[PDB]
Amino acid sequence: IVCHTTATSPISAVTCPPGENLCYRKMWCDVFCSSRGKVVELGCAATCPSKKPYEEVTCCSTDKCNPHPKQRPG
Amino acid sequence: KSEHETRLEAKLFEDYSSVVRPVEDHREIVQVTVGLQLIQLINVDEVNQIVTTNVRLKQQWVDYNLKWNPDDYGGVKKIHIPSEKIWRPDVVLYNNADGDFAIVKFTKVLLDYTGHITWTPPAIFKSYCEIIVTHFPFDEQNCSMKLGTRTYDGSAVAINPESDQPDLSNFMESGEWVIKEARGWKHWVFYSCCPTTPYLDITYHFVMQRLP
Ligand SMILES: *[C@@H]1O[C@H](CO)[C@@H](O[C@@H]2O[C@H](CO)[C@@H](O[C@@H]3O[C@H](CO[C@H]4O[C@H](CO[C@H]5O[C@H](CO)[C@@H](O)[C@H](O)[C@@H]5O[C@H]5O[C@H](CO)[C@@H](O)[C@H](O)[C@@H]5O)[C@@H](O)[C@H](O[C@H]5O[C@H](CO)[C@@H](O)[C@H](O)[C@@H]5O)[C@@H]4O)[C@@H](O)[C@H](O[C@H]4O[C@H](CO)[C@@H](O)[C@H](O)[C@@H]4O[C@H]4O[C@H](CO)[C@@H](O)[C@H](O)[C@@H]4O[C@H]4O[C@H](CO)[C@@H](O)[C@H](O)[C@@H]4O)[C@@H]3O)[C@H](O)[C@H]2NC(C)=O)[C@H](O)[C@H]1NC(C)=O
Repeated sequence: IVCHTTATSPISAVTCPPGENLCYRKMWCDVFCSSRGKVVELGCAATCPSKKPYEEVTCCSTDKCNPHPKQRPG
Repeated sequence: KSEHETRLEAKLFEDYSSVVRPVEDHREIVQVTVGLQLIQLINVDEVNQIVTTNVRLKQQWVDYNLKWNPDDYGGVKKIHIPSEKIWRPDVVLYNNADGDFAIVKFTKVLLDYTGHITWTPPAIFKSYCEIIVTHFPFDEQNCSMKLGTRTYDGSAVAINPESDQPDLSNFMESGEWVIKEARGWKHWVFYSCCPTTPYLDITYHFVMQRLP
């Protein structure tokens, strides 16, 4: 499975490693939310990352299904 | 001396703008060297796990429009000027426990004839600390301070750590706590507003431990 990742700048797509079969997207507000919007974290995962009261995490199993919120998935 | 310094200051600011980045061409990314200096832990709130610290944030960058020739001003090669008069990157602490931004004092900057600026404003930071619950007793906490430009993103201004470790050469130790480890890490962070341009931050952290 190919996943988008914020581990690189610019954001890139990578073949997720053995064991990591899900692509995920985490977003949350920090002090700059009102102007820059939520922080965006994208990557690979074996299992969906725990969500917090202030975290928004979504998981999926299709190629590049976790794009930056402003870009089309796939 | 003072006669020439007064002269060059008027010259430098007769047609200066602190609103635009000090680069000759807007394509250029301003390079800012950032170095956190820890001065003293002044308050420890163990119930909320918040520590208040006195610091100084050393910042260095070159201002294209603030150059001159020492020979034209009696050999003067450096001068001190109010930080409020020049463009600044607006580096801010943004994980301030109480308030949403720390207390700072805009002190004077050191400017040399090459346009190189050295600014070391003092500040009072309030940081949340994470208890290191690995070993007993759990008398160790990890406090962090995240710094980054308030408005500019990575394609306009780049902040680079002056060193991998904060400067503790002027740190006044406590009689009850010791800083066991301290380091700064630079990150490239993406926000929902902007899919292509990352925002930069340097996060410094220090692990402090209660003395027996
Ligand atoms: C107390 O609390 C503290 C606060 O919470 C806490 O601090 C945290 O500490 C940890 C360390 O313990 C920190 O983790 C490190 O973070 C580093 C920085 O991370 C950012 O940058 C990377 C890299 O980005 C560059 O590179 C990519 C490509 O790789 C580019 O696409 C980028 O554009 C960018 O490029 C520039 O920089 C490059 C240099 O790195 C240049 O080459 C290049 O030209 C450009 O100039 C990003 O990937 C990170 O993204 C991730 O995190 C963000 C948000 O944080 C997420 O949004 C995102 O999704 C990602 O998850 C981030 O932006 C990391 O570089 C560093 O990584 C190394 O270590 C880890 C684990 O040890 C490895 O997995 C990783 O592979 C790296 O390994 C190298 O280095 C280690 C040494 O540590 C070696 O052992 C290893 O062999 C390897 O060495 C090789 O590379 C070295 C250079 O990297 C080189 O020196 C060697 O010679 C060799 O070649 C690591 O993850 C963390 O950031 C702190 N967090 C905070 C908030 O501060 C602290 O731990 C707590 N303390 C305690 C005790 O509890």
